[PDB]
Amino acid sequence: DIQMTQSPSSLSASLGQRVSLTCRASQEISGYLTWLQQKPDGTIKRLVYAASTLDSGVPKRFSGSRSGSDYSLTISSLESEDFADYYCLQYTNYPLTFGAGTKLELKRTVAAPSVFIFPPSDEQLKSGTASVVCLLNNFYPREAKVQWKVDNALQSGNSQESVTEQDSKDSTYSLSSTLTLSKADYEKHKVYACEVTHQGLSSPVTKSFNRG
Amino acid sequence: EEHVIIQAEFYLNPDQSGEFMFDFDGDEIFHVDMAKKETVWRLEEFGRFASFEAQGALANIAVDKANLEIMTKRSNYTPITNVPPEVTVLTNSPVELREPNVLICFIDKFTPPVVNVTWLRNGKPVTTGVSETVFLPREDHLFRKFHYLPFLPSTEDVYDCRVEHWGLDEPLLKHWEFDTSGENL
Amino acid sequence: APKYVKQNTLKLATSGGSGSTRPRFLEQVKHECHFFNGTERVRFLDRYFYHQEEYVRFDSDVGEYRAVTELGRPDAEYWNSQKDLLEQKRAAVDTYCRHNYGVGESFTVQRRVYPEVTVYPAKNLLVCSVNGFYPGSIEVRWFRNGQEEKTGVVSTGLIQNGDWTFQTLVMLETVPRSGEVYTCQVEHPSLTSPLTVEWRA
Amino acid sequence: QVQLKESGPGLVAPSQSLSITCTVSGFSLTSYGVHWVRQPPGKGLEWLGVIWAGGSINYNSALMSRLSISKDNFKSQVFLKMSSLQTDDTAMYYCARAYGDYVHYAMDYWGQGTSVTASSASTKGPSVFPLAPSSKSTSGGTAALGCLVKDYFPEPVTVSWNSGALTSGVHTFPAVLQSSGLYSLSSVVTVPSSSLGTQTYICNVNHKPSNTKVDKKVEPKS
Ligand SMILES: *[C@@H]1O[C@H](CO)[C@@H](O[C@@H]2O[C@H](CO)[C@@H](O)[C@H](O)[C@H]2NC(C)=O)[C@H](O)[C@H]1NC(C)=O
Ligand SMILES: *[C@@H]1O[C@H](CO)[C@@H](O)[C@H](O)[C@H]1NC(C)=O
Repeated sequence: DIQMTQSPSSLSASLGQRVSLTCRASQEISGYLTWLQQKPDGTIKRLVYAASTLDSGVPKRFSGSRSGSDYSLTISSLESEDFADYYCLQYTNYPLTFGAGTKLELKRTVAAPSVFIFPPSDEQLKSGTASVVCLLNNFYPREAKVQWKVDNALQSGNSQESVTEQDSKDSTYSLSSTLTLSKADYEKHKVYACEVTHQGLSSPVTKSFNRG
Repeated sequence: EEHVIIQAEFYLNPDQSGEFMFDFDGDEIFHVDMAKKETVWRLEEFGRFASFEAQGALANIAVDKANLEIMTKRSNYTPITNVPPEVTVLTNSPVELREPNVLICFIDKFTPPVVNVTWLRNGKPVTTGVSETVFLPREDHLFRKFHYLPFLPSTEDVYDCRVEHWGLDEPLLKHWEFDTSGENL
Repeated sequence: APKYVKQNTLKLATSGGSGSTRPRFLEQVKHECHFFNGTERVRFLDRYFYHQEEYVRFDSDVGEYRAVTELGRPDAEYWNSQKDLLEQKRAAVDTYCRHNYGVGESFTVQRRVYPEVTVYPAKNLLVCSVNGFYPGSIEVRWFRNGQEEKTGVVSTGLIQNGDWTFQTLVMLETVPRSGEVYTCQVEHPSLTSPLTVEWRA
Repeated sequence: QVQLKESGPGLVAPSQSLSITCTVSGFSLTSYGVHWVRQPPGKGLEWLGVIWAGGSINYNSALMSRLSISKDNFKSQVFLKMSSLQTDDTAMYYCARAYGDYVHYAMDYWGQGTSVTASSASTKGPSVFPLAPSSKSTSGGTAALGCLVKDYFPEPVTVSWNSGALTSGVHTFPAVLQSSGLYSLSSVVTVPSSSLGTQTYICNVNHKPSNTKVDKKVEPKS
C-alpha cells in the first residue's frame, strides 16, 4: 500500500490570495495523481488529474504541478467558492490511496455574535426532560466561549455545542450550545442565563430568562 | 465565440518529434511535414486558395526545442504522465453491405503524443490503404488522433483498432463487426 | 496568392539548475485567435505550455504576459521587459489573427457541405443518422404523425470525423406501432429548406 | 447528463449484509468502470474496489473478501455487498466513473453519497420541539425562531423551512451524540421581527430511517 501524506492540514487564508497544498508519495506514483474538492455537503468534484491535467469545469486559477515525488495544487486568486476540503489521490496501482485532507478557511473581518436564548418547550417539559438552547449567530472567528450560569452558578456538564461550516455568502460561523436538565431539576431554579465571550465583543454578553 | 484559429506547435524529447499545424474550430487546416519540409493541407482543395512558407515553421520548432530544454532543466527533469488513450471505432456512413465505407479509429484524451496504431482485418495486420492524421491538439492540452481504413462491409470480416500507448499495460483492441455497428454508441 | 502568417515563438529565460521505458518531456505552444461577431472583436492568446500544464500566457485583453504557474514568472518578467516584443503581441489582433482570418474565410468560415440523412431501426428504437456536414450548427427534430416529439430524443452529440465533416445520430425511443409515420427534420446552414425523411411501419 | 447516485439501507444491524446500488445515467457501463469509495465520519477517504467495463474486478486486499461488486450493464447499475459488518464500517459510500479497463484511467464524476450505519440499536423517530421567538424587542429588528430535533437514531435528518421557500438566513446545526446514545440537533432562522405577526414559519423534518415526517409551526409567544 502506497502512503499519501498531505502537508497543509488546516490552512486558512484570505480572499484573492494564493495557497498551496503538498501531497507526497511513499513510493513512486509516476504522475498518476488527482486533486479532489469536497464542499461540506458531501459533493466531490474533480479539479486536476494525472498530476497537472486541468479538468473541464475548473478555472485557470487551479494548477497542479510535480517536482520529483512532490505534488502541489496551487489555487491562485482565492475566491469564495474555493473554500472547502481538498484531498489528493494516487491511482498508479491498486489499492487507490487518498491523502489526509486540507480544511481551507476564508479569513474575514471579525464579527460579533448576536446572542439569542430559548426557553424549553411545553411539549418537552411534559416528557420529563428539558433543554435550553443558546444560539450565537453570524460570528467570526470560530473561536468563542459560551458558559451556562443557572441561578448565578457555573454549570459544567450537560453542555454540548455544535458549530456550522463557514457560510458561502457572509463567511461566518454559527454555534448552538444546548443545556439539558430534567423536569425535576428545571423547576428547582428561576434564572437561567447564557454568557458569551468572543473577540468581537468588548465584554461578555449575557442573555437570560426568569421562567416568566 | 464564433470561430477560433489556433497555431499549435509542440516538441517532444528524447524522441525529437516536432509538430507545426493550424486549427480551425477543431479541424486541421494544414500542418508542416518535418521530414519533407512542405505544407500539408488536410483537405487538398485548400492549397488552391492559400499558401504558407514551411521554412518559417522550422525556425519556430527550433525555439520550441530550446524552450523545452530550459523547461526540463527548470523542473529537475520532471517527466510527463503517460495519460492513457480513449478509443472508439465508428464508420463514416451507416454500414450497408457491399457499399464503399471507411472505418475511423478515434484516439482521444492522451499524452505523450506518441502512439502505435495498427488496423487488423480478421486478426491480421492491414498493410496498405490506411490514412492517419497528425496529432490534433485538445483543449485540456492532451492530444487526439484519427486513423482511417476504407473498406467494403461484409459479414465475413471483423476489424480491430490496435492502439498501443505508454499509459497502458497491454495493447487496446476495439472490435468492430457488421452485426454490432451502433452497439458502442 | 493569399499567404498565412506565422506567430513567432519566443525563447524562454535561461534560469535553472540541473539533475538527472525512457522518460519523455513535452513542450507545447498554442498561438490561438478568438473571433466574435465575425471579425469585430478578436482576442489573441499567445500561450506557452510544459507537458499538459500552462506556464505563461499573453492575453490581448490584458496587454502583457502573465504567469499561469510559478515556474512561468521568470519568463513573464523577461518578455514584458522587451518593449518592442509587447507591441507586436498587442498588434497581433490585426497583424496575424485578422490577416489569417481573411486568408481562409472562403474555405473555412464559408464552408458548407450538405448532410446525408438516413433512418433505420436497431437495438425497437429508431435512428436518424446525419453524416458528412459542415459546419456543426445543426438541429434535428423527430415528428410522430405530424406532431413533434420532444420526449425520447437521445442525441449522440456532434461527432467529429476529422475530415472537416461531422456526423451525429439522433435516436427516438418510440414503439414503432403500425401505420404511424415518423419524420426526421434537419436544419443546417448548407441547406435551402429543411430536409425531411419519413418512415412508415 | 453524466450522473451517478447511490442508494441503500440507512440502518444495517451488525453481522449482516450491506447491499448498495449505484444507478448511473449519462454513460454506458459497457465503456466506463465504476469505483467504490467510503468516508468514515470525520476521517479521510478509503478506496474499496472497482469493476471495470469488461467486468474485471479489483478489490482492496484489506477487506478480506467481505466485498462483492457486481454489475448489470443493461440495467445500468452497479452493486456492492459488504459482509460481516462491524461498527467500524459506519461511513458514507460513494461511487465514481472511470474509462476503460485500466487503473491509469483517472476517475472523474462522483456520486452524491449514501450514509450507512452499522449498530445493533433500533431506529427511533425524532421528537420535534419548537424554539419560540419570545424575547422582548429582540435587538433592532431581528428575531430568532427555530426547531429542536431531539432523540432520534440514526442519522441523517433533513430540515426545510416553509417547505423550502424560506432559505435566506437559515442555519441547521450538525447533530451531536447525546448521553443516551441518540442524536440531537436544531435549526434556526433569522427573520425580521416586524414579520412575526404576518408570516407563518413552519419547519419540515424528514427522518428517512424511521419514515418520520413532522411539520411543526413555530408561532411566537411574546
Ligand atoms: C511502439 O512499438 C515499439 C516496437 O514494438 C515499442 O518499442 C519497444 O518498447 C519496448 C518496451 O516497451 C522495448 O523493450 C523494445 O526494445 C522496443 N522496441 C523497439 C523496436 O524500439 C514502443 O514502446 C511502442 N510505443 C508505444 C507508445 O507503445
Ligand atoms: C456586430 O458588428 C456589427 C458591425 O458589423 C454591429 O453593427 C453590431 O452591433 C454588432 N453586434 C454585436 C452584438 O456586437
